Amino acid sequence: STGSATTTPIDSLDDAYITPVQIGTPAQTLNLDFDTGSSDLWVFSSETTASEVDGQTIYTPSKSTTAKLLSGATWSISYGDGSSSSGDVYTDTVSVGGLTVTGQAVESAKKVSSSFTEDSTIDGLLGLAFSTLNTVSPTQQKTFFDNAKASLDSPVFTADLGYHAPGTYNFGFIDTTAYTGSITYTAVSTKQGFWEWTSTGYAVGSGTFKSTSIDGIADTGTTLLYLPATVVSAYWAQVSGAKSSSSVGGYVFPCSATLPSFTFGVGSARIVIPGDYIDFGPISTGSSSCFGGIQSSAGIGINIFGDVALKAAFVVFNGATTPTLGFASK
Ligand SMILES: COc1ccc([C@H]2SCC(=O)N2C2CC2)cc1
Repeated sequence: STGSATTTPIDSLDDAYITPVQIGTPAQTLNLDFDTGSSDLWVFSSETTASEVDGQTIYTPSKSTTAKLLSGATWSISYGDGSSSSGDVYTDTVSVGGLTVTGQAVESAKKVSSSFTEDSTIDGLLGLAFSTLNTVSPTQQKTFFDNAKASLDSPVFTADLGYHAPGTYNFGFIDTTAYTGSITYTAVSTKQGFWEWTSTGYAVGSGTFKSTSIDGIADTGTTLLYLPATVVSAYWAQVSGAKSSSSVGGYVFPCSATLPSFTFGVGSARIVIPGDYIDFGPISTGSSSCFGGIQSSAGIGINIFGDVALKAAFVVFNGATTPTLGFASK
């Protein structure tokens, strides 16, 4: 089997991407944030504290003839940005772009943090990291991908995120029309539960490539590109007036600037992030100080190839017995 679904930016900055997901019978369609940096599929629901729901579409398990309470199971997750959610668990039928999994754990939120409430466009998350990170207790549950894998034509999914435009998540096949040149594959460590890999270096603008190993995660659920302080300083030094602002929480730059591109290495191959992709707009409405899309990972504990990086590429998440990651230009 295969599946193919369009993923759409939630706003004009590409802060996140939503993908429609069918849950239950009859289908209840929710727009979920596909997150290769976590492993829980959780939704706003009829069980979510009412004051914490503000415009989201909810899953109502009592209206699904295929929903079953997973007795005794609870979940609770905290994300890198400090957001969180928790609740109980059902199994139900879940379909993405025509690919159906029966008996998928659907984690129903009883509580969500304010950042989730405040984002009306995201109805939940669909985790695509390794199932070892799944938070359901006392019986850990599998991701949608992990459940689908054996049925797929090939044990892969691909992320093709757009810049200010829709893109695609495919399951079970590689669309050879969706990228240019070849796909370069690179090793993955699953030891931390992530799609963790090592970039071979970087360049800023038209500058020379610096060969240096940068260990990080491919994370569709993180907006920005978080890299070591040395790398980030080298980037922003090429932008007149850019500075790190402790009050704002990262590098800012004059909105009048033209940003240079940023290149990262994948083996001997190179992915070029256009300068425009690095602009996250005014720090507050009407400001001429703009927020940068490349920020320091110091204090996170890991480098994160988030959407800023991934949307410059066609990315293969190869879930073969030994997982790997592939990157192509597009
Ligand atoms: C301090 O200035 C900004 C701070 C943050 C952003 C973007 S990056 C990911 C994100 O969730 N953002 C908020 C607009 C929702 C943009 C500007």
